[PDB]
Amino acid sequence: GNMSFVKETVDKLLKGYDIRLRPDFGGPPVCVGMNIDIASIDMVSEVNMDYTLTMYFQQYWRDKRLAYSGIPLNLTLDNRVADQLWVPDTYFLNDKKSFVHGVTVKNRMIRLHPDGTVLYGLRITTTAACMMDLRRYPLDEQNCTLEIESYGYTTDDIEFYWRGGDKAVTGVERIELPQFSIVEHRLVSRNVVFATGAYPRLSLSFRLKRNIGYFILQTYMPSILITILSWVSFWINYDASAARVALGITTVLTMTTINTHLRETLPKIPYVKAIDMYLMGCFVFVFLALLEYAFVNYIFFAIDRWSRIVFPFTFSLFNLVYWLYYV
Amino acid sequence: GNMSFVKETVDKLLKGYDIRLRPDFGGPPVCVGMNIDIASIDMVSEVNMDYTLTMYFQQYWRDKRLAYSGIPLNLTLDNRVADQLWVPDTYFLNDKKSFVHGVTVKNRMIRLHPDGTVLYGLRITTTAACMMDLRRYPLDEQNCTLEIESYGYTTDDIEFYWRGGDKAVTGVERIELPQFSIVEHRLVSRNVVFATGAYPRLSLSFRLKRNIGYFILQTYMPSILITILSWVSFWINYDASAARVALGITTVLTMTTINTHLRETLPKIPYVKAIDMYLMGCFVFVFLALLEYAFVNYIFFAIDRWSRIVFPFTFSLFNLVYWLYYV
Amino acid sequence: GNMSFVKETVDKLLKGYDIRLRPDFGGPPVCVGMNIDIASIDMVSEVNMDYTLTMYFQQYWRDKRLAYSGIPLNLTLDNRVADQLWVPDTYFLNDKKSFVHGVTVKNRMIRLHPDGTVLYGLRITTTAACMMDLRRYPLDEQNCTLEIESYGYTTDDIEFYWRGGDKAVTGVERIELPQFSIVEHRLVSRNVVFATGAYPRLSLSFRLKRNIGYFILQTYMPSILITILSWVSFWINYDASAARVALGITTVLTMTTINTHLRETLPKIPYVKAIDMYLMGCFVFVFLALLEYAFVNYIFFAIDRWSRIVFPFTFSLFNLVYWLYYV
Amino acid sequence: GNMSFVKETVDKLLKGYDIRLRPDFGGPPVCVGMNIDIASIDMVSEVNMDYTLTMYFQQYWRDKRLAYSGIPLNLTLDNRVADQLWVPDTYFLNDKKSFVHGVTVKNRMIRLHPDGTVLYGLRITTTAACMMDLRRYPLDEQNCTLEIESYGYTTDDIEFYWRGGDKAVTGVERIELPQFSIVEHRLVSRNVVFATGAYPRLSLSFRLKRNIGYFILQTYMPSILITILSWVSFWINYDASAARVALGITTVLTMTTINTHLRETLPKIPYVKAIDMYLMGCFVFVFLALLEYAFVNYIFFAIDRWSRIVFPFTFSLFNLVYWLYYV
Amino acid sequence: LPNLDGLIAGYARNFRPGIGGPPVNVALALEVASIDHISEANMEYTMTVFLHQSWRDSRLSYNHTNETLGLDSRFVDKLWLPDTFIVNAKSAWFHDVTVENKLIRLQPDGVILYSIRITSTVACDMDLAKYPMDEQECMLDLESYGYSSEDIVYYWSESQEHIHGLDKLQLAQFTITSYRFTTELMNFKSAGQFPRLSLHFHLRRNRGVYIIQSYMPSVLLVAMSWVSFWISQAAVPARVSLGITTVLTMTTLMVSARSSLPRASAIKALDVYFWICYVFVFAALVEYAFAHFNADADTIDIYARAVFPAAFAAVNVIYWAAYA
Amino acid sequence: QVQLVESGGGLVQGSLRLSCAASGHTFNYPIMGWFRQAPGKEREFVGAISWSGGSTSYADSVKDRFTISRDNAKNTVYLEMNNLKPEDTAVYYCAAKGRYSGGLYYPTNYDYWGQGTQVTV
Amino acid sequence: QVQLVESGGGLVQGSLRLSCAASGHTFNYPIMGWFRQAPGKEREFVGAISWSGGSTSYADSVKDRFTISRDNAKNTVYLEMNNLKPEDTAVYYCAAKGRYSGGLYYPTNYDYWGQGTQVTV
Amino acid sequence: QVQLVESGGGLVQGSLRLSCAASGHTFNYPIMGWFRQAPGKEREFVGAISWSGGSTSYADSVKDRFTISRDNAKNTVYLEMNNLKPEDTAVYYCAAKGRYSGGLYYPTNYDYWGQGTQVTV
Ligand SMILES: *[C@@H]1O[C@H](CO)[C@@H](O[C@@H]2O[C@H](CO)[C@@H](O)[C@H](O)[C@H]2NC(C)=O)[C@H](O)[C@H]1NC(C)=O
Ligand SMILES: *[C@@H]1O[C@H](CO)[C@@H](O)[C@H](O)[C@H]1NC(C)=O
Repeated sequence: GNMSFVKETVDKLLKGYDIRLRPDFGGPPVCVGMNIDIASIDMVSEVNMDYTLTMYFQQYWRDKRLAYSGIPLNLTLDNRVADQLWVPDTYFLNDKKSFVHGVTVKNRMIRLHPDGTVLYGLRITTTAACMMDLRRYPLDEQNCTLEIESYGYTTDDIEFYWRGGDKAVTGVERIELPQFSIVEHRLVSRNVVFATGAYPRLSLSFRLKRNIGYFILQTYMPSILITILSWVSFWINYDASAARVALGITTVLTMTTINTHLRETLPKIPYVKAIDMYLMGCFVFVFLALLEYAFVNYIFFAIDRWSRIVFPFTFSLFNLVYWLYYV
Repeated sequence: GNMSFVKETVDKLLKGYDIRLRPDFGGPPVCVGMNIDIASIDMVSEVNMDYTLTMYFQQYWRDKRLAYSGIPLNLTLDNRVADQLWVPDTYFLNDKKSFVHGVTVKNRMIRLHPDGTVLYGLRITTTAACMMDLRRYPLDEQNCTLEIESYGYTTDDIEFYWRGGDKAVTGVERIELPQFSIVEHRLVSRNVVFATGAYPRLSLSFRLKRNIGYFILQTYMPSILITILSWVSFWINYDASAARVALGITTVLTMTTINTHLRETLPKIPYVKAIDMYLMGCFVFVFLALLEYAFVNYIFFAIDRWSRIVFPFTFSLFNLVYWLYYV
Repeated sequence: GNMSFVKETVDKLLKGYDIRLRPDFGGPPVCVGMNIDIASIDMVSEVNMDYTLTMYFQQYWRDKRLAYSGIPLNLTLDNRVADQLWVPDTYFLNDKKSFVHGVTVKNRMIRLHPDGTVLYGLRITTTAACMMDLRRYPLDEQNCTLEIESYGYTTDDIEFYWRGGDKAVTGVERIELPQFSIVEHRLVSRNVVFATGAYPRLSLSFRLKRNIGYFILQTYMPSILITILSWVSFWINYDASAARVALGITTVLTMTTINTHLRETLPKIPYVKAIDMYLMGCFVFVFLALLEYAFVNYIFFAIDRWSRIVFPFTFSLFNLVYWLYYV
Repeated sequence: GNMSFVKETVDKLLKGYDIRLRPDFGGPPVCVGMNIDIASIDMVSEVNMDYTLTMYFQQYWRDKRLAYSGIPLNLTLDNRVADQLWVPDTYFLNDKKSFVHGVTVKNRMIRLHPDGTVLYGLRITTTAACMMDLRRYPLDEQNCTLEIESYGYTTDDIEFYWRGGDKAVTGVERIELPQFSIVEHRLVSRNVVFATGAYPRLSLSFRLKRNIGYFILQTYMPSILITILSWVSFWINYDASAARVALGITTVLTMTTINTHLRETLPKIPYVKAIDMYLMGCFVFVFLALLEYAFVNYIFFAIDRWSRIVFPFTFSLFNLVYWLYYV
Repeated sequence: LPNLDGLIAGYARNFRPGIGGPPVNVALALEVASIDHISEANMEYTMTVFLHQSWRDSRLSYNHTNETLGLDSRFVDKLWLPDTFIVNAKSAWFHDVTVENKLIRLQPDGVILYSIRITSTVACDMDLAKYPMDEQECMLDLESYGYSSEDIVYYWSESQEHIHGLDKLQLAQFTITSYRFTTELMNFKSAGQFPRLSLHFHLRRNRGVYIIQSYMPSVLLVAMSWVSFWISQAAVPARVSLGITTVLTMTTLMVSARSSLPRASAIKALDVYFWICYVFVFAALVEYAFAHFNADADTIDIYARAVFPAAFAAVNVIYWAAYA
Repeated sequence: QVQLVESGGGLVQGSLRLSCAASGHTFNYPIMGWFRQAPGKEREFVGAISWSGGSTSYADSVKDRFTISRDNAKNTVYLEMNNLKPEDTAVYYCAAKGRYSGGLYYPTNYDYWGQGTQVTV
Repeated sequence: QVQLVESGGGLVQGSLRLSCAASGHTFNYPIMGWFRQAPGKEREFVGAISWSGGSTSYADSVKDRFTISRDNAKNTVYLEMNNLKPEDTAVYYCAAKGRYSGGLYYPTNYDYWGQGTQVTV
Repeated sequence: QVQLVESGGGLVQGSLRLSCAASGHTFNYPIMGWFRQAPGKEREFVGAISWSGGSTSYADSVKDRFTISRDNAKNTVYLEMNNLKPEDTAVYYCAAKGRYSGGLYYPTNYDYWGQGTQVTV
C-alpha cells in the first residue's frame, strides 16, 4: 500500500520542475535515443509523391531532475503526465500531415526510471513526401526517406542517435505493400546546418521495388493484344475495304484510349516513362498496319504476305530490346 | 434531498486522488473487463483494405480509491468527471482513424459502484485496417480483426479479459453489409511481447463471406452475353466480310473495356484474381472467334458449322470447370 | 443599473453548483422536453445509406438549483455559461458524423427562468444512417429515422418527451429535396432496454417518396430510344448485311453501357432493382432483334414483316406490365 | 513609457467584468453595427446548391463597462482579449460549414475606444446554402443570400443594423467568378419571429448571371456539329446502305453520350432545364435523319433532296425559337 | 529559471511592446520547404514554409546573462506575438508532431526570434489563355491582421535572400524561373494602413511529354483522316467510317479536356488547337462527300492529298509561333 | 416581387373553395400561407403549403375541416373550406413567405399579401 | 406494420419444428425473435435471427438443441426444437424487432407479436 | 490453422540446408520464423522471413552465416546453414506468426510450431 509513498515521490519530482528548460540546461547536450516500430505503410502515392506511415516512435533520454530513490521499480505513469515534463521537440522534416491517435486516450507512454531515464512513446500516423523518379516506371526502384530532426534545439543542446544501432527500427517485415517490396532499409545519423544553427538529423530510408505483375495484365497485355489484332487485317482480302479499314481504325483508337487512361493515373511529369515508350511503339505498329493497307489499296486501284512476316518479327524484336533495356 | 451528502461523498473521493497512478500502483495488476456493443459496420473497402466500425466500448475495473459507503445506489455521474479519474490507456492497434462522438456532449459514460467498481463506456467510430486475400475474389472469404491493447501498461500492471466470456461482444446481428455476411465472430485473449515489455491483447475477429449476387449481374452476365454475341458471326455468311469482322472487333473491344473497368475498382495487386481468370478466358473465346473468320476468309480466297458446335461446348465446359473450382 | 444585482444573483446560483450531479439526484427522474426546428436536409445518399440534417435542437428541463427570485425576467446568458451547468447527455444513436456550428461563436443558447427552467438550444448538422430498400428503386419509398437517446442516464434518472406533442418538430416544410418529397413525419416516444439498463428513446421519422422525373429522362427514355432504334433494322433490306448487323451491335453495346453506368451510381446490393428489371427487359428486345436478322440471314443463304408487328407490340405490353406492377 | 498605466487601465476594466451579461443587461437593447469586406467567392456549386465566401466580418457596439478615460488613443489589443469580453452571438442561418482562420494566430481583431465602443473583426470562410432555379440553365440568373442573425438574444436584447447604410458591404468588385458575374447586391434589415421570440435579421444577397461562353463551346457547339454531321447522309447515295446507316447510328449514339454527360454534372432535379430541351430537340433531328433513310431504303426495295432543304431549315427555325425564348 | 519567472511575472501579454509609441519593427524571413500541389482547377497552391519573425521587446531584457535563452513552444503562449496572417490563404495550419513546431529564442537585449512551421493553401489567380504553354505568377501576402502601420511595421530581414530556398525546390510540372520579395507600405483594407510583405514567384509549366499527350491524338486523328484520301472512292463504307470516327473522337476529346479542367469560360490555347483539328477532320469528310456527289473525281482526291497536309502544316506554324 | 390575387368568397348559410393566384419571383418564396382576421381580433394563421413537395400545415381550429393544395401549372394555391361554422367569419388573406423567414404561424414573417376576401356565414 | 402467425405446436412425449410467417413492412423489422412464457414465470428469450445474413443467437438453456433458420421466399422463420425436455413446456411466441430497438434478449424491445402456441411434453 | 513440417537435419562434422513446409491458412500468418533450443538453454530466435516481399531478419550470432529464403509455389521456407560451428547444436523449430502478433524475436508470439529437428556437429 505504498501508493501514497509513490504519490509523494512523484509530487516531489514535479515540485519546482520547469518544463521550459531542457535537462542539463546551459551544459552538455542531452542525448536522445530513438527507436521506431513500424506498424504498416498504408499507401504509396505516385500522384502526390508521398507515403503514409504508421509507427511507434520511442524517445530515450535521461533527466536527472526526475531521478528517484527508494523505489526499485520503473514507474509507468499516465500519459497525461507528459504535459508536466520536458520532451524533445522532435519533428519530421519531410512530413506533409501527421497526427497522434487519441482513442480511447492519446497513444502516448511515459515510463520513468530510478536513474532519471525517461521513455517516451507515441503512435504516429504520418504522410511523408517522397520524390519519385518515374523514368523507368513501372520497372522503377524508389528510395523514400523519413527525416527526423529537432526543431528548436541545436547540436549544442541536443543530440540524436539510433538506440540499438542498426536494430533501432523494427517491424519492416510487417510492411505489406501490394505494389512494392521492401528491398532494404538504412539508418543515417548526421548534422544539418541552417542559418539558425546546426541541428541533429536522423534519417530512415526504404528502397522500394515496384511489382510488375499488375502492370503486365493491366497495360502490357492489352497493348500486345491490340497489336496482334491489327495483324488480322493482313489475312483479310484486299477487296474487303470496309473490314480492313475498320480493323485499322479500331486498333488505333483503342491504343489511344489505353495511352490516355495510363497518363491520367500518374503525375503530369514532362519526361517520358518506360511504359510510355512501349505504348508509343505499339501505336506505331498499329498505325503502320493501317498505312500498309492504304498502300495496298492505292497500288491496286505479295505486299500483304511481306507484311505478315515483318510486323510480327519487328514487334518481337521491339519487345526483346525494350525488356532487355529496362531489366 | 441528499444531493449535498452525495456532493460531499464525491468530493471526498476526489480529494487527494492522483490520476497519474493506476489503481493498486506498485502491486497486483488491475483487471479490466471489456464488452463491445456493435452498432454497425458502415463500409468495407477493398481498395483501402479497411472497414469502418461503430460500437459502444465498455471498460470495467475496480478502483478502491473510489469506494464509497452509506449510499446504496450506483452513482451515474456526468461524463466530464472522467477527466479527474484514472482510465485505462486502451487503444486499437490496427485502427487507421478513430474518434469519439461529441454531440450533443461527448459520448462517454461514468458509473461508479459502492465497492469501487468503475464502468466506462465510449461510443467510438473506428476505421481498422484489414488485409484481404483477393485471389478468390469475388468468391473470397475475409477475416477482419480488431486488436485491443494497452499502450503504456504492461501485463505486470494491467490485464484484459472479455467480460461475460463469449457473450462480451453483442450486436453482431445488427451488422447489415450489402456485400458481406457475418459468418462467425471470435474472441481471443492473449499476451503480445514487444521490446518495452509484454502487453495484454484482446482480439475481435469477423469472418466475412462476399455476396455473389452483385457480381453475377455486374460482371459475369455481360461477359457471357458478349461471348454469345461473338457466336452470331458463325451463322452469318462468309461473304459478309464487313459484318462478321465488325462483330469480332466489337466483342473484343467490349471485353477489354469490361476488364479494364473491373481492375480500376480494386487495389493494384500483382496476383491474378478469380474474376480476372474468367475475363481472360472470355477474351480468348471472342478473340478465337475473330481469328476463326480470318481463317475462313483466308481459305476461301464446313468450318463455320464446326465452330458452331465447338465454341458453345468449350465455353460451357470452361464455365463448369471455373465454377466448380471456386465453389 | 441592476447588472451588479443580476451578477450577484447568478454568482449565488453557481456557488456550490455541482455539474457532476443531475437535478434531483437520487430522487425522481428529471423530465427533458425536446423540440426540433429543421433547417434543411442537405443530402440523401443511397450509396452511403445516410442523410445530412441541419436543425435547431432545443432541450427543456427544470433545475431547482438555478431558481432565482426578485428578477421578473428570463435571463438569456452567454453560451459559455453552459460549461458550468448540467446538461442532458443527449446523443443521436443512428448518426454517423455530427458537429455543432461555432461561427462566430458556438451555436448554443442558454435561457434561465425564475422557476429554475432551463432552455438549451443547439444548431447541429448531423449525418444519420438510413437503411434503404432499393427493390422498387427508383419508384421506392423510404423511411429515414432520427433516434434520440440518453447515453448514461437510464429511465430511473431521466425521461424524454416531445414538448408540444405532435407540434414538437417544425420546419418540415422547409425541406427542399430535389429527388425526394416529405410525405409524412412521425414522433415516437418509447423505452429501449440494454444490458446497462433501460433508456428513454425519442424517434423522428420521415417518409420520403422519390421523384421519377429525373429517372424518366436519364434512364428510361434513352433505353426506349435504343429499343426503337433496333426496330429500324426491320425496314432495312436483308441484303444490307453490314448495315443491319451494325444496327444490332450498336444497340446492344449501348444498352450495356447504360446498364453499367446506372449500377455504378448505386450501392452494390445483391438483389435486383426495379430499374434493373427494365434494363434487362430492354436488353432482351435489342438482343432478339439482332438474333432475328441472323435467322433471316441464315434462311436466305415475310419474317421481317412479322418482326415489325411483334416487337413493338411485345415491348408495349412489357412496358404496360412493368409500370402497372411498380405503380 | 505609460504601458504600466495602460495595463492598470485595462486591468481595471476587466476587474468585475461579467462576460455572461450583455451590455445594458435588463435595459435597452444593444445596437450592433455590421460591415462586411468580401475577400472572394471561391466556389459556386450547383450540385450542392451552395457557395463558398471569404470575408472580413466587423461588428460595432458600445459597452460602457469598457469605457476608459485619460488615454486619448484607440486601444488595439491582442486578439486573445476577446475571450474576456462579451461579444454578440452572431451566426449565419444559411451556412453549411464555416471556420475562422487561425494562422499564424486567430484572424480576430479587438479595438477599444474611449467612449466604450468595441470593434470586433473576424476573417471567416463560410459555405452558405443557395437554392438555385435551373429551369433556364445555363441561361439562368441566381440570387444567393447570406442570412445574419443573433442566436440567443431577441430584439428586446439586441438590434442589428448595417453600419454605413448601403456602403456597409464592400469588396464586391473583388469577386472574380469564372462562371458568374455580380449583377447587383442588396442589404436587407428585418425581424424574424420564431417560437422563442423575434430576432433581428441582416440579409446580404447577390444576383448572379451565368456566363454562356463556356456552355456554347462545351455543349451547344458539339450538338450542332453532330446534327450537321447527320445531314451528310442525305448527299450519300442510297445504295451505300452501310455508310448511311453507320452515319445515322453514330450521330444518335454521340448525342446520347453528350446528354448523359451533361446531366451527370448537375443535381438530379426532376424538371427539364433549358439545355435539356435543346439536347432533346437535337436528338429528334438526328433520329429523324436515320428514320429518313429507313423510309428511303424501304420504298426503294427526290426524297433525299426534300430532306436536304427541310432539315437545315427546320433546325435553323428550332434554334431561332429556342434562343429567342431563353434570351 | 529565476530570470524566466521574473520576465513572465511583469509581462503584459495583451499589449504590443511600446504601446502608445513608435511602431514595433518586425523583421520577417521565409524558408520555403516545398510547394506540394499547384491546381489550376482550384486556382490554388500548397506551400510549406518556415516563418521567422524577429522583433525587440524591452520587457524581456535580462541582466548578467549573455547567453540566448533557447525556449520551447510551451513558452510561446506567455508572450505577445505579431498577428501576422497570410492574406490570400484559403486554409492554413500548424504542424504539431511530435510537438508544436514553434521556436522562441530570447536574447539579453530583448530581441525575440520566433520561428514556426506552417503549411498553407494559397489562392493564386491564374490566366489560362496560353495554357498549356503558360507562365503563371503566384503571390504570398503577409500582413498584420489588427495592428495598423502605427503599431506594427514589417520588413524583410537581411537573411531573406540567403534562406528562401526557392532554388532548391523541385516541382513536378512547373519550374520556378524568378522570385521577388516586395514590400507594399500603402495597403489599406478597412481602417488604417497595413504594410504588406509579398513574395512573388513565377512558375513556367514544363513543356515535355505532357503537352505531347494532348496534341498527338489531335494530330493523329487528323493524320488518320488523311488516309481516306488514298482509299478508293468506290469504297463508300470505308471512307465514311474513317471520316465519322475521326470527327466523333475529336468531339469527345474537346468535351473530355474541358470537363477534366476548370469550368472557367476561358478560351485556352489547347481549345484553339482542338477547333483547328476538328475543322480539318470535318473538312476531310466533307471532301469525300463532295467527291461522292460528283461521282453520282480522282483529281479532287489528289488535290486533297496535297492541300490538307500542307494546310495543316501551315496552320500549325501559325499556331505554335503565336503562343510560343 | 410576387403578386397575389384571391377570389371565391361570397356569403353562404356548406362547402366553399377559396383560391389564390401567384405571379412573379415565386422561386424565392416557396411557401404560401392562408390568414384570416376577425373584426377586432388579431390576424389568425389558417394553413400553409409549399410550392414544391406539397407539404402542408394547419391550425387546430381548422384541422380536419380545411384542406389546402396547389397546382404549379396555374401558380394557384386554393383553400377548400368544408363544414363551415359561424366562428369562420373573417377576411381571408393570401401570403407568401421567404425561404429563411422563420415560422409559418406568424404573419409578420410574410412579405407579400393579397387584397383579402370577406366571408360571412 | 408486421403481422405474425405461428403454427406447428401440439403435444408430444422427440423432435418438433415450429414456424412463423411474417407479412407487411418486414424491411423496417429485420430481426425476428422467439420467446416462451412458462405459467407464472416471466417470458423467456429463446433465440433471434436476422432476415438478411442469417446471423442467429440462442439462449444457454436451448443452446445446441434448438436451431433457428428462415427463408425469405416465404417470409417464414422456423424454430426446430430437438431433444425436448420437460422444462420446455411454455407458450411459444414470435416477435419482430426494430433496427434501433436495442438488445435481443428483452421482449419489451419487440413491437409486433404473434398469437402464441402452447407446447407440453 | 497452419501445419508446419521441417526436414533436412542429420549429423555432420560444412554446409546444411534445413527446410519447412507450410499448409493451411498461410495468408493470416505471413511471417515464418526459425528457432533453436539448446539443451537446458531457453529457445533462441534464429531468423524470420515474410511470405510476401522476401524481407528477412537474422540474429547476430547467425548473421552472415545463415541465409533464409522461401518459395511460395511449394509453400516452403528453407534455412541454409553454412560455416557450421560447435555452438550450433540445438533442436531447430519452424514457427508462424500472426499479422499483429508483435515482435519477431519472441517465440511466445508465434502460434503454430513444427516438430523440431535435432542437429549436432
Ligand atoms: C526498468 O527499465 C530498465 C531499462 O530498460 C531495465 O534495465 C535493463 O534491464 C535489462 C534486463 O531486464 C538489461 O538487459 C538492460 O541492460 C537494462 N538496461 C539498463 C539501462 O539498465 C530494468 O531492468 C527495468 N526494471 C524492472 C524492474 O523491470
Ligand atoms: C538586473 O538586476 C538588478 C538588480 O538590482 C536590477 O537593478 C537591474 O535593473 C536588472 N537589469 C539590468 C539590465 O541590470
